[PDB]
Amino acid sequence: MIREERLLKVLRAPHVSEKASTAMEKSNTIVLKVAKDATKAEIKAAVQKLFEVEVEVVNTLVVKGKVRQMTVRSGGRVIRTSGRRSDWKKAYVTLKEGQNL
Amino acid sequence: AVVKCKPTSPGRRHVVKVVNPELHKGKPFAPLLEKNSKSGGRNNNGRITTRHIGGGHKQAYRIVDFKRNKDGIPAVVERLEYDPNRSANIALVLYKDGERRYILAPKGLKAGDQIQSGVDAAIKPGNTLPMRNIPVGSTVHNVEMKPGKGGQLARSAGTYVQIVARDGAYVTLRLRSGEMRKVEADCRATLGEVGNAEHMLRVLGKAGAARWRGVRPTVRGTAMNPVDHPHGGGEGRNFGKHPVTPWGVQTKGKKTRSNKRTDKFIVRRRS
Amino acid sequence: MKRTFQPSVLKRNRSHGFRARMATKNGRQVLARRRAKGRARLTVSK
RNA sequence: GCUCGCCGGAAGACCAAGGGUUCCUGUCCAACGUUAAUCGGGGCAGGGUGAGUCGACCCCUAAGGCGAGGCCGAAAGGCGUAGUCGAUGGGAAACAGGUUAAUAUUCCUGUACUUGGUGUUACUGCGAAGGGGGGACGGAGAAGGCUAUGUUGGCCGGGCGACGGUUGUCCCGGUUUAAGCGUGUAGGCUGGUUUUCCAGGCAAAUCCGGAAAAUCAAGGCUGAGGCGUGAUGACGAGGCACUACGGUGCUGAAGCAACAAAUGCCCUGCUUCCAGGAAAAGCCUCUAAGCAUCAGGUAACAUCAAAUCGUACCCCAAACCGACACAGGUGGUCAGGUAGAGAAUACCAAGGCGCUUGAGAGAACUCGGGUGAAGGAACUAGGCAAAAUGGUGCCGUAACUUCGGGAGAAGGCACGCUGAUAUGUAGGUGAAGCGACUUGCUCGUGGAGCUGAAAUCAGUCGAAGAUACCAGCUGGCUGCAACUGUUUAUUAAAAACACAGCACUGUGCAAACACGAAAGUGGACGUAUACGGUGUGACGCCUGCCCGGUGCCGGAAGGUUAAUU
RNA sequence: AGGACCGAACCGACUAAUGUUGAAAAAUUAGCGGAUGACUUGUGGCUGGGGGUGAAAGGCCAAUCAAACCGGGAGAUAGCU
Repeated sequence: MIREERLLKVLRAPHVSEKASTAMEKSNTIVLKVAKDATKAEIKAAVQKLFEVEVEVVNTLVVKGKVRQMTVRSGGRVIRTSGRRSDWKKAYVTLKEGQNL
Repeated sequence: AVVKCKPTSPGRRHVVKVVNPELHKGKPFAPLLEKNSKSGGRNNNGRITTRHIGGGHKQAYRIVDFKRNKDGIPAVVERLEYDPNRSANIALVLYKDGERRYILAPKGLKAGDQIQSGVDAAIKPGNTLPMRNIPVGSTVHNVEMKPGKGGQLARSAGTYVQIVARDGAYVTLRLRSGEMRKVEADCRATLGEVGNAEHMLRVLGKAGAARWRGVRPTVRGTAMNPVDHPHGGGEGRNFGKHPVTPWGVQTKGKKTRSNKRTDKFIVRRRS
Repeated sequence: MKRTFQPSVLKRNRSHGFRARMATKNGRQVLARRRAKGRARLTVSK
């Protein structure tokens, strides 16, 4: 019994990335971005309830954000600024025999 | 006995070993061991307080019964064995209610001998009695200074004290240093002298033999610089001063005992 | 040859980290000085 | 792409630490790259890290840290008890194949395993911050049994030679297969089973310890490897549809034996020595308070859960530490062939590289090397440097000596290849056969097959047979220091320091002494055969005289003499 | 058996040459010493400046040592340049 709101917050976006398309069409696993604090049980329950599919297992990894740098014209001067992208969590969800999207 | 090593190499030329064939070769009795971690001469401030200490072979502490309070229970010596912590050998004994203990091994003790503690014990070596029950003139070891505290005098390899007189509630002992001490007669002592008397005869033979006993090298003060030690420098070998400690106190003769609390017990200072 | 900086994260944190600074009043004074200067990185705890 | 060269106990491969996207792909060449650059560890964009079993977290503890109360201390604070943290150590379980441009013990295929929760059934004494076992431990040495692994043969597939020959005892390649489950043998340790009793394990125990008696030693723990299964599976040289021929895709033979083997495993063993070789938990067991046809425990089955974080990449280096894409530094793991004692050395394999300025010329001079007539230390402060010696076996070897040494003293001789002894010997291994048995992971016998020195005789080639690489110069007389060792990181490695030994001296334990305004700690869980200080410095023969001076030790009659009154 | 012997890894640093605005703020090359021990090494820990540690050289204590480094007294003082 994970509450509804938790589930409605965990699933952020499907991750299209070639390795994801191949995974979908070969191993019947979808690949999707999840809240960085989501656990495997949360992702399982959320996918099952919100996509009405039956899932086998969830694998998760944490992607560390890259550094990109670019300029900002604040103050008239184009100052070169650098910063870190945000870390995110990637979930490999193995469906049993269904299909959603 | 003492055996001289054949000079097959320098460092073996001068080593004299003392080998005891009856020492138990095997693991010590586990329930009476505990770890005894080394200190390197450092105190809780982390400073060297005693110099020339460090390294050596790892050793475990054997809990030796220095009190001998099992009164009226005969015990049989199970076996003699080596103790890294002492110059003397220890004996594992079996009180026949089923309890094992470690005691210091007197001179003649061997496996199978019977020992006993108390006021009614017989006068034979290994037995512990209050000093008022022990005949005057007898040699004892492992002597208590305060009743019920445990033995503190004559615990080294071949030491003993002589009960030279009994004055009411006190006895007078000739300590091994030659000092006449007065100790109350209710303290306990074990008859006979301590066992491993051939201990002095060993010759270490080489520097490493001392290093693996836990002794670091001693630099002579006169080899130092004036900032390091009162025996300062001077090119060449120069001394020209009265020998002193590293901290300036004159050694080679100056007395250092200062204890008025206990000096009423010292009927004669050592020679 | 061998140089004086031989990095190790554990020793770095145990010697100069935030909690090591906060343990004693002298380290807390260091932290107060660094806050007063406006230092962006207060300790090595990055 | 074809040649050539270099590494190969590494300049190959996998990690820890550290770094932090450097990884892969597509683009760009300003700056960075010691040159050009289409290339890049550079810019820009996108992608990439998948775990019940690997690691962390976690349970447990070492040195040590912090430390309720506490004890100390002008204040700050110091120490420390209960405790709580702290790995570099101890506690639980996954293997082999396949796959991406980039991840794999993580994905997929096949086959497993561990712990915990909850149920059902069956049988039941359960229950600790307490007791006892166990965990649990050194150095060195020596086998023996094996395996990883290699070599050869057999088998299978292919081949018949750009130049004489090559249908053979010819050439090339392959002959791989795991965890788990079952069996329990080479070895190792230990007598077992009952009954009774009790001054021990703070209590109590049906456990441990101890004492008796009886009866069988014929039992039990441990344990590599082999064998079976896993596996009619996977992999497989190579062929063939397909095809951007990148490469995708489909088939797929043999898949055995002998011998030689580790520094790996049996082995935390065994033997031996002295310098006498962590802790706590997990685990097994015993009960106390407590519970009572409950709860709990054991077993089988079923079911569920095993979260979180790391996982890319470099890692002897161009990603780490040295300001550099720096001739430096950096812990662990792996350890193929031919010679060789070998992890040396030489040439190679797998694999990886040619070191991010090159092209000519062929002066002096400098650097690194090769060779030199005749001489041979005449050089020079000095044989500095170079040259030289260099292996194995045997013979032989002086003074001196502490009897061990000196000593590889010095100095000699024999070393290649071929054939016989012997179509391959001594030795090692050891099949089949036949026998036993307490009957297969059995014994005895047997010798097939395999491997295989060393020697001797005879012959033979060259100037030379330890042919390369590799690899002691030797002897004589002396100073110093006994010796091995240590030191001026970065001009001094010594005769200096240390040292075993010796002496003096202090110290009776709340020891002297040291660190601390203290508490306390070290000395030491030691106790005069001990500990501290000082000098000398193995060993041998010895260490003479002086106490006036200065110190130290002892004494106290007298002189002088502080606070105080 | 051995602070035994010869000799690689490993740990050193005796000689020479090169280098000396270096490949390098101490190295390279050829030799050299120890190599089962008073050995060597990884990860942690402890000792703090008149202090530590030191097989002792005034050695080492972050390329700094007859008294570290940072901040402060501080614009010390300078009959000298």
